[PDB]
Order: sequence, then structure tokens, then C-alpha cells
Amino acid sequence: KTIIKLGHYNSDIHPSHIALQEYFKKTIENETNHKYEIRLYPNNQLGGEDQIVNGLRNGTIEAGITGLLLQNVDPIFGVWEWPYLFKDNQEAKKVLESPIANKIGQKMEKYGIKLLAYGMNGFRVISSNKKLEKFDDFKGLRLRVPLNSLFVDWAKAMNINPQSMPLSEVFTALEQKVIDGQENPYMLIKDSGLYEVQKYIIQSNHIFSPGLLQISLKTWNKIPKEDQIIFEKAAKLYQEKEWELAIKTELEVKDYLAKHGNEIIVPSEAFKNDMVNASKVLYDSFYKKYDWAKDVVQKINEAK
Ligand SMILES: O=C(O)[C@@H](O)[C@@H](O)[C@H](O)[C@@H](O)CO
Repeated sequence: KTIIKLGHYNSDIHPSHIALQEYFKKTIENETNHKYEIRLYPNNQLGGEDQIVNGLRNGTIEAGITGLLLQNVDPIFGVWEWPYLFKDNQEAKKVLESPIANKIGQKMEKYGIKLLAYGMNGFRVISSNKKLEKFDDFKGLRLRVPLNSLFVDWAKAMNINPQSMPLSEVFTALEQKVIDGQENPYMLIKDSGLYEVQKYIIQSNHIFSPGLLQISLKTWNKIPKEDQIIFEKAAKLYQEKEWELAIKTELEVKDYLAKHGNEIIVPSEAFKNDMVNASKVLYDSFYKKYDWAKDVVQKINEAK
């Protein structure tokens, strides 16, 4: 009997967790005569996101959902979070279901990880103690960013002062007045309780964050193809159901946050355009330092 521990950083009521429970775990456990058990560990129980990545690579954490932190080993994996790459949720899903996304996903095997599905965490918004409604308001702003220099660079391009830290440190950084806010999808902002200590939510949607369902290659190579087909069936069902649930749930969460004291700012056309224009410096740099960037972005655009 094979026990597969599956760790992630989201809440047990995040759509990823619900879909893991109902579709991924159940499909595998039932359709393999209970030969595999998929034990779920939400909310950083098995460690923070970076620890999950490392555990997938060394095999001590057999499965997981993470974002794109493996980009610190090979930057190609971080491409999906480049700013303003996708116009909306449906376009993000369409591109992540395309051949180029599959091909980049396959490259994770070189680093010990088998990718099973691209799911959705969502577009990222800025939460803040300070009202932000025009580009000049970023000056002086101290924002936590994730453990990924892309986000450090993004923040600097916005004239924001970033401080990269693990997600588990955000509450205490706010409480200590070390930062003014952070950025993450709407559902994380609710599920985490960050909304209770962040008056303003600014709907920047600057970056789209996928949640990658992954299995350690060390684990995968012990599973015969007949059984892998069942894991793949479960991952495909997980993916369809998770996108659907995530889109539905995000709309609920947006309404919730409107009605519990938070002030949601939808950027003006000018604020929007200023953010978009400011982000171009990131792409200028990608095209200079990555020999694959021109081709990859072209294929991503062709898949839209
Ligand atoms: O804010 C966080 O901690 C996470 O949203 C990120 O670490 C995200 O999962 C990664 O995709 C960022 O590259």
C-alpha cells in the first residue's frame, strides 16, 4: 500500500483543496482498489511552499500543489506569472491547456518533478493599509512579495519598496508595521484572514498565479503505466472541476469582501495604463537575458 502525502499552502476550503478531496483523492483511491492513499496536507502543514518544492524534488513529499517557485532553479517555469500575460481567467486556462504549457511542464522532470495539472489560484490583487488609486500612490509603499525575484522586480518597476518573505510571515510583518500590504489572489486574501487587517484591496490583476499539481518523479517512477493512467484521469477531472469551482468561488469572495468592511478599488483606465506601461521594463529584460523568451511569448500569444 502506497501512501502519497500531498502538501499545499492554501486553506482546506480553497477550491484546490475541495477539488483534491472530491476528484483527485477519491478517483485514485477508489479506482486503484485502494492501492494508493492520497493524504492531504493543506495550510503549510508539511512546510511552506518552498519546502514543498524541495520535498517533491527529493521524494520525501510525494505530491503537492505549489506556485512557480521552481523558477529560481530554471526561470522558464515562472513565465506564467509574467505581468499582463493573460486577459482573464478563461484565457489563462486556454493557454495553460496548450501545447507550449505542456512542453514547459515536461521540463520539470529534469528537476525531479512530474506535472499532473495546471490549476488556478488566480489573478493577483494588492491589499494595503493605504489607499492606492493612482500610480504616484505607490511611492513609499512597502509591500511583501513572495520568495521569487520576479515579484521583487515587478514591485520595483511600480516604484514600490518590496520585501520578499514567506507567506507565513505576512501577518506578523503587518502587525510590526514593517510592511503596508501584500499581493495575492482574492481567494487567498479571504481564506487567510488577511482581509481583516487590510482595509484596501486594489484590483490590479497584475500577475496570474497558477497552482501546479505535481507528483515527485521518485514516486511516479514506482507507479506502473496502468496506474499512472488512473492518476492522469484523476488529474484531468481535478483540473476541469477546480477551474470551474475557482472561477465560481472567486466571484463569491469578491462579493463577500465588498460586504465585510473592505474598500475595493477598481483602477481607473489611467492607473491601469500606467501600471501596464511600467511593467514593460520587465519584458525588455526578459528578452535580453533569456534566449527562449521571444519564442515562448510568441507561442503563448498564438495559443490565445
Ligand atoms: O504569495 C505567495 O506566497 C504565493 O502566492 C506565491 O509564492 C506563488 O504561489 C508563486 O507562484 C509565486 O511565484
